Amino acid sequence: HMCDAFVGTWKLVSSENFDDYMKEVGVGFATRKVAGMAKPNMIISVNGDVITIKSESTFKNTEISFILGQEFDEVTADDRKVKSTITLDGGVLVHVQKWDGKSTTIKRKREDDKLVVECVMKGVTSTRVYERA
Ligand SMILES: Nc1nc2ccc(F)cc2s1
Repeated sequence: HMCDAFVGTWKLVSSENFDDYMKEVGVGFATRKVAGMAKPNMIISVNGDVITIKSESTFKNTEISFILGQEFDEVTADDRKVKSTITLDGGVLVHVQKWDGKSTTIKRKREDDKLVVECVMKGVTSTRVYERA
């Protein structure tokens, strides 16, 4: 019942500072422009200990499945090959990606009827808000 409140189909409704976050990550111009336009749907489901987060947009379809605390390979939407670990910390899903000696953390939490996604790369934060589809 660990992630019950995250389960469902979610649609992006707002984004702040995402271009600056992507710059900090190292995303190139053309990908930042196209990816910044996208309004992904995120589909979250749980089956036993396995959590799946699928994202569908006009830019890319991506999918991760994982067990909390157990590192996995992820190819990100911007084509980074990263090593990811996702844990629950006080009800917040905390997703750390490591690649090329770099690190970024993505936190997902329920706030009212929203699912709020905070993406941090060094000093730069972007906030992306999803509502139920
Ligand atoms: N499947 C996905 N499409 C996008 C589009 C933009 C983005 F920032 C993340 C994702 S994941």
